[PDB]
Amino acid sequence: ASGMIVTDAGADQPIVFVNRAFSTITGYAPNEVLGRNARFLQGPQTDAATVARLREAIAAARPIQERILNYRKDGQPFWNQLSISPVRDETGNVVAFVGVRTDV
Amino acid sequence: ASGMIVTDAGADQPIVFVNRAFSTITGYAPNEVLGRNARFLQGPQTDAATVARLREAIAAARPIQERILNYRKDGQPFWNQLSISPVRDETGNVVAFVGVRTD
Ligand SMILES: Cc1cc2nc3c(=O)[nH]c(=O)nc-3n(C[C@H](O)[C@H](O)[C@H](O)COP(=O)(O)O)c2cc1C
Ligand SMILES: Cc1cc2nc3c(=O)[nH]c(=O)nc-3n(C[C@H](O)[C@H](O)[C@H](O)COP(=O)(O)O)c2cc1C
Ligand code: NA
Repeated sequence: ASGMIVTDAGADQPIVFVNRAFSTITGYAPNEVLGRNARFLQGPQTDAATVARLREAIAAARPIQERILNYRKDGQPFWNQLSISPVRDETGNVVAFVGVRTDV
Repeated sequence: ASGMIVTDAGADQPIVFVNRAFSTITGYAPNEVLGRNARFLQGPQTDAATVARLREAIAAARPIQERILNYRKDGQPFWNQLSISPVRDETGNVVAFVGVRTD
């Protein structure tokens, strides 16, 4: 099972849903992460240039895939093969973003 | 005000999340719809041919758009300009489905 995060489209993309796999991988329960930007998964050794490419792609609602260093609730690092894509309505308005961690 | 439904990929695609717009449009609260297939939104006047095209698309994990007749919680019918797509991991495995109603 691949981890999945769903966020609102605007206002710094607060998380609105995480799947069971996300909780298994990261050690966070939904109530711990709902309403927060997913950046809390990053840590001291996360690559700033990768984070910058994510920031630019999401701002422009452009799909992006990056291998990024993240951290579990307990502080242990894990590699995240991360794919983020906008969810659009038929007018092209962005309704949400979906992030998937591919394991592999 | 675009409604959104997210479901599991397998085993009759039970709803795992609906956005605020969904509850506004349909009159259903999240806890009323979670764990259920979205087909409860359908009713007597719903076009069976439209439902069959959705069934075949979802079964094959093909993106599809249909104008389908749906029913609010209070039994009032509304037109759902519905767009469904699979969410895939980078292996191509289907992780979930997302349905959007365009207003
Ligand atoms: C739907 C979605 C899922 C995301 N998932 C992750 C993730 O799993 N790990 C991660 O480090 N960042 C993730 N992000 C990225 C952060 O939320 C943020 O966009 C990124 O750190 C770049 O912006 P910043 O420079 O403001 O932090 C995700 C973003 C979105 C929109
Ligand atoms: C993510 C997702 C969202 C859906 N949203 C709707 C909806 O808003 N209205 C609707 O009538 N059917 C919706 N469906 C379709 C039904 O769940 C079901 O697939 C459809 O009725 C055809 O299958 P059946 O013939 O087994 O009912 C959705 C399906 C998925 C996977
Ligand atoms: Na991925």
